[PDB]
Amino acid sequence: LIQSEEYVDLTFKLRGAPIPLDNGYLTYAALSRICPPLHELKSIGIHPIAGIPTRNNLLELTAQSRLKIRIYHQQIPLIYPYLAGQAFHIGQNFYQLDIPDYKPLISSESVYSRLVIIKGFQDSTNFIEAVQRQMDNLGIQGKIELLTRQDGTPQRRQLTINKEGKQFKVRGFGVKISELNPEDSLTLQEQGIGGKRKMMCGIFVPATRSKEEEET
RNA sequence: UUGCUCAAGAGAAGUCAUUUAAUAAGGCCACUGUUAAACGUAGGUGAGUCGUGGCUUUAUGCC
Repeated sequence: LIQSEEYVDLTFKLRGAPIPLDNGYLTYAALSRICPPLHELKSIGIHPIAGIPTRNNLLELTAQSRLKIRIYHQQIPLIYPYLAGQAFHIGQNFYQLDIPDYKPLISSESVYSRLVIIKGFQDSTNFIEAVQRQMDNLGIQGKIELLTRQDGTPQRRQLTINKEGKQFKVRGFGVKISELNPEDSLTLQEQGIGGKRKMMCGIFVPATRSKEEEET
């Protein structure tokens, strides 16, 4: 019920060819090529693209699919002229961005993260204690829950970094966090958890997305 | 047993051979969608895969 200040969500309407579901490095590299200043930013995160799943491991862009960027509101003039109205290419297809819209950062009792990556922690217990430690670093109190598939197993996801010729394997979990109160909820949403925040992972969304991801 | 009782109009046959509905034609010439305005002030979101790889002190984050 509290709208966070100093942090907004720059949302660009996204359209183009069907896109891989594990975009990650693809989208980040395309934006970096379009926007050189995006590489050197620190407290910025890119939202997972919202669109229905298509065949293979691809993702199809809808009219409701939009590229959303979480950024300090004073740092917008550093990336706005490079992104607003410009076009970026993923592979061989051209994708166009229009004038973005600003969305305030709303507080929620229960927040959700698609994907949390912590270096060197692969098992569930070590991952959970690592996220507890990360909460302790930023002073947030809450209960950690892990998203589960239809079988109840904790969910794992993989991030593919195609740096140079070799391709890289970086993996993490998808958590659901509640019992946060609005102030700490906003603090967690702005700061995020884990690493690879610009890498389409580590950011937090309300728990409606948590249930939606739990569906499929 | 009925002006009745019985009682095949039956056998066979190509409507055939040949013929351009053809020669010619502009839906054409003309048209302003003219003229005027303070944004005043308050309407929201749909979804994967599975056991360390180049930097960085394990840390913890970058590619």
